[PDB]
Amino acid sequence: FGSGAIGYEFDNRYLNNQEMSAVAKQRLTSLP
Amino acid sequence: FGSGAIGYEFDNRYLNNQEMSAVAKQRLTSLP
Amino acid sequence: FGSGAIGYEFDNRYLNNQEMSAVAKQRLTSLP
Amino acid sequence: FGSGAIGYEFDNRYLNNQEMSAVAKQRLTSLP
Amino acid sequence: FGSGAIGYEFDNRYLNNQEMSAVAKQRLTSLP
Amino acid sequence: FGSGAIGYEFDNRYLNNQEMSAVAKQRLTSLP
Amino acid sequence: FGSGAIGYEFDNRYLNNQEMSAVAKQRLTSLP
Amino acid sequence: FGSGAIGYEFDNRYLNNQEMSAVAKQRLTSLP
Amino acid sequence: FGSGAIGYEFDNRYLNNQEMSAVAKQRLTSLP
Amino acid sequence: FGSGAIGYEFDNRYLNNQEMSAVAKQRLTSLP
Amino acid sequence: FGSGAIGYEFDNRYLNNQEMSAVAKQRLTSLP
Amino acid sequence: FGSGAIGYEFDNRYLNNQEMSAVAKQRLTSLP
Amino acid sequence: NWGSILELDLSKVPKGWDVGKWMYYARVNHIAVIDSFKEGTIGASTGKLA
Repeated sequence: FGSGAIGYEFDNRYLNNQEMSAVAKQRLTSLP
Repeated sequence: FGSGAIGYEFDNRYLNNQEMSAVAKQRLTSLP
Repeated sequence: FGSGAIGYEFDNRYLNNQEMSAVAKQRLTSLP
Repeated sequence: FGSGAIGYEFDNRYLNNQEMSAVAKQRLTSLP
Repeated sequence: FGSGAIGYEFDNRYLNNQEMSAVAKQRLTSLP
Repeated sequence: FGSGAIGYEFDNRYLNNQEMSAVAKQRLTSLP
Repeated sequence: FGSGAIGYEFDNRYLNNQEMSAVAKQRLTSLP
Repeated sequence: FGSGAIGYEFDNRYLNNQEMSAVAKQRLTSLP
Repeated sequence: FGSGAIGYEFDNRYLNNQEMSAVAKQRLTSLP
Repeated sequence: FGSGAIGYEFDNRYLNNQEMSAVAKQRLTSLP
Repeated sequence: FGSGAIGYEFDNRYLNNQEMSAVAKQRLTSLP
Repeated sequence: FGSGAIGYEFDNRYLNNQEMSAVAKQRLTSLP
Repeated sequence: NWGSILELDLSKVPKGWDVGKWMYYARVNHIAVIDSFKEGTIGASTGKLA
């Protein structure tokens, strides 16, 4: 059948947690 | 058939534990 | 057929052990 | 067919070894 | 059937988060 | 058909080696 | 059926992000 | 059909090599 | 059916990015 | 059909290379 | 059907890149 | 059908590259 | 020409004490009671500040 309001929010939340991991590897380094 | 109150709470809890891992990699670094 | 009291407790215990790994990566860091 | 006293104890033992790995990452850190 | 405006934006967002991980490994090193 | 005395001992030995890996990560740490 | 202008650009973008990871491991080392 | 003297010795040897990896992570640590 | 000018260039580009990762691990070491 | 003199020697060689990796992690440590 | 001059060269190139990774882990160490 | 002179040499070359990785982890350590 | 000037921070002068009477009793006794556990010093002790 079909209804995609919980498939959407779980997929949108998995890409959020994957994006959250990617921005936690960002470093503005502090050697010369 | 269908009933999704335990598929929801287990999927909502897996995205919670994945989010919990992503916020545990966050570091406000402390070199100049 | 169907009976889900051992599928539930094993899935609830796998999300517990996954949550337990996520809270073991948490560090309140101690440099300035 | 069906009999689940060895599927249970092997699944209960896999979640035990997964829990054992999660509690071996726990550290009460010892810097200020 | 077919409709691809949510398959597109989720695939476009997964390649964004994969690109975000790749640019977070870039280092302009600072030894001689 | 069925006979499970070699499926048991190989599954019991895989959970043993997985348990053996989990107890080899245990550390009683020795900083203050 | 067939149309491959979004399968192409997503595959071309995945190989781009994989190439981007490979050039971020390149180091011109600076010991003697 | 069936004959399991080479399936046994290859499975017994894979659990041996997995056990060999587990005992190579064991450390009797030597700080106070 | 068949046409392989985009399967070729994507496979040729994946082996290029895999080769690019392999040459980025090469180190002419600089201790005595 | 069946003939297993090249399936045997490739499986025997994969368990050899897996055993070779396990004995390369063995360390007789040299702190007190 | 069959033609294997592009399956060969892609498989020969994947084993080349896997061999290239293996020779990049080789170290003639330089402590006493 | 069957012909195995290119399946053999690719499998023999994959076990060679896996063996090559295993001998590159071998270290004759040089502390007391 | 003036003498040497000491630069003095008062972050450890204890609670409920004025800088006047605290310095007054240090003239006399040549001892100054301080507080290494003031709320102004929670940063360096907890690892949050330098």
